[PDB]
Amino acid sequence: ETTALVCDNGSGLVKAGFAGDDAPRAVFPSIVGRPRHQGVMVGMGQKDSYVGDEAQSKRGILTLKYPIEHGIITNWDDMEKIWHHTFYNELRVAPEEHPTLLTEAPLNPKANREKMTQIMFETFNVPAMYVAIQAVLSLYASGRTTGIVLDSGDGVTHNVPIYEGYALPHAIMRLDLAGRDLTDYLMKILTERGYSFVTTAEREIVRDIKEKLCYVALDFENEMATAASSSSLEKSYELPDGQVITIGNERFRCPETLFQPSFIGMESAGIHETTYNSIMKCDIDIRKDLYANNVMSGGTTMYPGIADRMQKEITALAPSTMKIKIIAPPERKYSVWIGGSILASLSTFQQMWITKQEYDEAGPSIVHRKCF
Amino acid sequence: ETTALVCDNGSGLVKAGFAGDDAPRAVFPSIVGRPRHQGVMVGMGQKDSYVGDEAQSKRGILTLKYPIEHGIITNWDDMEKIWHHTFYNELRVAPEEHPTLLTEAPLNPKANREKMTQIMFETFNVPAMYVAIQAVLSLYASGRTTGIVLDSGDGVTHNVPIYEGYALPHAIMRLDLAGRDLTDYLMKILTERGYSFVTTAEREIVRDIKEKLCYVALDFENEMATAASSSSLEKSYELPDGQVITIGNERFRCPETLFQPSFIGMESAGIHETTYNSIMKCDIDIRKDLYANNVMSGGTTMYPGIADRMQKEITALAPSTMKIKIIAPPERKYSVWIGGSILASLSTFQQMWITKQEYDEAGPSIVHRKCF
Amino acid sequence: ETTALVCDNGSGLVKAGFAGDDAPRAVFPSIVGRPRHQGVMVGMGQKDSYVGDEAQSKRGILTLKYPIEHGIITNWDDMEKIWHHTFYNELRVAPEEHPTLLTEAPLNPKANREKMTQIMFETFNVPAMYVAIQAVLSLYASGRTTGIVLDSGDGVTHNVPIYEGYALPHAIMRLDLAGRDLTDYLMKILTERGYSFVTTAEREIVRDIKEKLCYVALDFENEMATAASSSSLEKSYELPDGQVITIGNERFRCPETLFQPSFIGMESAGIHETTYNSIMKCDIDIRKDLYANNVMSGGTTMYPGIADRMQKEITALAPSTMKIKIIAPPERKYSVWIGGSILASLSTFQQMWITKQEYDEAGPSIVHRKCF
Ligand SMILES: Nc1ncnc2c1ncn2[C@@H]1O[C@H](COP(=O)(O)OP(=O)(O)O)[C@@H](O)[C@H]1O
Ligand SMILES: Nc1ncnc2c1ncn2[C@@H]1O[C@H](COP(=O)(O)OP(=O)(O)O)[C@@H](O)[C@H]1O
Ligand SMILES: Nc1ncnc2c1ncn2[C@@H]1O[C@H](COP(=O)(O)OP(=O)(O)O)[C@@H](O)[C@H]1O
Ligand SMILES: [Mg+2]
Ligand SMILES: [Mg+2]
Ligand SMILES: [Mg+2]
Repeated sequence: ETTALVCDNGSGLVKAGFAGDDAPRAVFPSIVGRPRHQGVMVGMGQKDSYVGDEAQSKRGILTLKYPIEHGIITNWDDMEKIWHHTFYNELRVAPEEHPTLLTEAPLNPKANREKMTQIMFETFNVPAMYVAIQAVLSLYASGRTTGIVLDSGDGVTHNVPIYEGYALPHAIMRLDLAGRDLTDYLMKILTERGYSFVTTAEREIVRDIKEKLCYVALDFENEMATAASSSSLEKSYELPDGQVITIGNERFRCPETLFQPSFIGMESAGIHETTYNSIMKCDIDIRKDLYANNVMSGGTTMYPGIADRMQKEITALAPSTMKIKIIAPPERKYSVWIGGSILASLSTFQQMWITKQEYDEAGPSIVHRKCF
Repeated sequence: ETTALVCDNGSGLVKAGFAGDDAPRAVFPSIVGRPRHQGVMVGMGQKDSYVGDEAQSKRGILTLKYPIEHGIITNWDDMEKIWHHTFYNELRVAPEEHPTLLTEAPLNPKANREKMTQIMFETFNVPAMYVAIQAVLSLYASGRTTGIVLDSGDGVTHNVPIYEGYALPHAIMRLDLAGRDLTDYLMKILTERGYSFVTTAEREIVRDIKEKLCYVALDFENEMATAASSSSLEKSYELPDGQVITIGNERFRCPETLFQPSFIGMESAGIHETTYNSIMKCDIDIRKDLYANNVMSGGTTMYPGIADRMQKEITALAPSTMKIKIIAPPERKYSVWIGGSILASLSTFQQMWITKQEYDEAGPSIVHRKCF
Repeated sequence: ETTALVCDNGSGLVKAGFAGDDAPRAVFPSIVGRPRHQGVMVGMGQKDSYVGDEAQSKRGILTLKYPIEHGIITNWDDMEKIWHHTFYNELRVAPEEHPTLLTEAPLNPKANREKMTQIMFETFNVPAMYVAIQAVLSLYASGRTTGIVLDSGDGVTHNVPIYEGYALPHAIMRLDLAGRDLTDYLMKILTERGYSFVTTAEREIVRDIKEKLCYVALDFENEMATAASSSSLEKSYELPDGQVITIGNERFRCPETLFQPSFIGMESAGIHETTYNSIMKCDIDIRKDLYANNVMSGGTTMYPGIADRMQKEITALAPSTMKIKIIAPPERKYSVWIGGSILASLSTFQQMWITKQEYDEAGPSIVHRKCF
């Protein structure tokens, strides 16, 4: 009778909802905003901190901080604030009568999940909770069993291969290059056209510009030549103070960092080579099914050229006798939450919860014994 | 009214069917596979063991083990699993109403036969059972009564001479050099070209390469010279992951171990010398008939150069006035099963079964006093 | 009158010197570094590539590549750079008047040895060159004739048994698991404590951490329990930028892959099982002498728990009436070079060189008819 709660706490967004639903009920940015100026009007119910959409609406007088950086919770008081807001203000629910399912990026510090379990059991004390890997939930949402999931969000980009329900943990690859780094690089290269964005609110503006006008090119050199030749790739964006900026090759130079990380001085390979190397680390007999089941999840995969570019690159890397399919569902921005709702509604999962009694007996160390 | 069952349990393959048929109904690999990677998805009916074609089709996440090694059952739980699979899932029969005929290589340990009888009477209890030697079944299938049978399979290569229905057990020669050793030698010599196959799953790939591309050279030195001079003996093979590997002299070096065991460090003589030595241990009055009635059986005799090579070698060893003939029927891979089905259907064999009453009276030791 | 050169090119280090000596003259890492950032100061003697110690010293602005992977030369221009550095800059010698001895792991591709011969005779033209197996040299340096050598370096781990100077190639075992794999595994498992090492410059830092702080436990479960109980096994390491990290069970979990390869997803057996399997594949009359003469060589055998652990494991596997003795000399990091210098100084070896006239007459294939 007691329904469960699925809460995906990503680096940039929080997606919370109820188990068994098709879409998350609450989606809001994971920011805590604090006033930086002097208050002069007495009364009027001024608060010392702001969370979520309230921080975004008043961001012109606030400094915004992200409690999660690269999938790791850096500030715990702010994260506790975010959880309090998502339980009592958005979902409008009492945490002490609902089991909770949370998510974790692969190859993360163990202290992160230990303190997550401790806060959930000692501050928002729940009957049960479960910490799950995001790529497995994305595969649950896709409805299939074999596939290699590339999950790219705001802090982390990771590839995880799964075959017939079994993971190959030695082939999991993690890259700390995601949407926030793309926002930073776009911010840096906008200074070539005279536009100066420095503050935290201007970072939100640049992120909005990236979400609106950026795309992944099929061929980088040809698009550069086209942008140099004619003014056909230039788009105009209107700022909140009515100013209009015009961007050209920066529309496709920003997500190209996903394929050329050396644009921001990193030594790693692109996401295509990382995926290919993750497939080559697996057994030979499962590579054929891995090539045809590339599943893309997360908001950083929403650029409207990324599937074709990925297919072209992996086809250039893979043998010519192989069929390569890139799976990009239209609702892949919410794939982790949809998979968590699918998993938490299964009758075969109800014995895999971490109960309050087990936590009391074992302490904040059972999260490694019961969760993979 | 009760139909008899014929099950040939070799080192590599299980050939099971009903007596009176022309071909075995169920031929499947004799392996048990178990998961080695980490299962991350719940439900979906995951099993803790896979047997037969289900293990081979899913081998990329499994470790594969052969219960039978060199014709001796090493693991008995897995052997019971194989027998259960071949009685229920493949043959779709209830063993409580069908006598069973089984096969055993010459010069085997007694305990193997004893435990086979005990399992067949106490786990899959049968009205009666029998254990037969493979070479007499091969000579039954060949249709003749006199001849020398060279049976080479996956674990054992044995020569048995028979004259007018009487065997000479002192001339029986057993050699533990068969198909698995050839697969291992091919795996070793494929590293000369940079190809690495290490795991148990890749052993099956190398086995397929051996079954498809290898052959026996009529003269080994001239074949080596031909391979060194021109690239006319090279063949390409496409791997499961789409890689293409080219092999040259390894096509005829791998089965050359049958004629030169010293390639794998074995001091024994070749198969031709073993056949000649078995013939020369017999009486002088039967060697003329044994020379002209050489019968081959098993899957190791399926290389497309072995009959001519054996004829040439034995003609080199034998007197020039004798006629040497090699009998290589196209169905010789299934010769043991065909001979068993012919034998189990005879009206004079129904008195030679080991019934349940006699097993209760004598225990698992009547298999020596009733089976030769 | 011409002094012979002894050069050992492993996967990680180059040990070069003159025959007849006791220690190699030049021991330097086998890496080539190339700049990855933008040069802004004109002139100043900037080079396009760096080799050896100079590449390691300037690694903060360089990308470092290993020309040899798993004992196989993957890049040949970098290999020519390494050999030019070790001939003209380190040894300070002219190659045209010194014969050269090179080493190679067992079960390598033939093309590697052929191209080594071709490069040594056509680019660094030597009067003579000879390629030898590393384990035979280790037995030469050990002073004895009978023994089984376990040589583990940076790319390969191979077992070679020798009895009275005769080798048994069918019992030679090779495992592609060595120091670099342990470095990668340590990089993976240091992420549990929040440390992120990604770039190739940080791989050397992790290698230094492994060389200074890692060790092999005598009992794995007991040491895991001890680490879980108290913080007595924890050690601190200072990073190049002054940061201090602390590691606990990661000290002994990293080399345990040599005994449990499944930690990195490999299906193979541990080094103790591989040594026991190599002993069991030999003749029965030499196993007693192989048991008492386990010879350890290579830098991966330098952990301060590995001899006792190997003795315990082999004594567990071997019959109780056998004397198992592990021979781990203090200078076993340079056993290959010492054996090569011993062999190249023998008067009975001077007729086994491959002169330039023989190479001209036969081509780059006499290295198979002359070298074992
Ligand atoms: N349509 C889009 N095009 C490009 N980038 C997008 C788009 N939508 C979202 N993003 C990026 O995705 C990131 C967040 O995606 P998501 O995975 O849903 O959140 P989280 O990373 O917190 O899980 C943001 O940094 C944003 O810049
Ligand atoms: N066409 C072929 N060429 C060469 N070898 C073959 C061929 N077909 C099967 N084999 C080998 O025969 C062996 C098994 O043959 P068979 O005697 O029928 O089974 P078992 O040895 O279990 O009795 C396998 O090891 C396989 O490698
Ligand atoms: N004290 C040590 N303890 C453990 N490992 C070591 C130690 N010193 C060196 N190594 C390892 O030995 C490897 C190379 O050893 P060596 O065999 O001398 O070189 P190569 O493998 O190139 O022949 C390196 O990868 C290094 O990690
Ligand atoms: Mg996410
Ligand atoms: Mg057989
Ligand atoms: Mg070495």
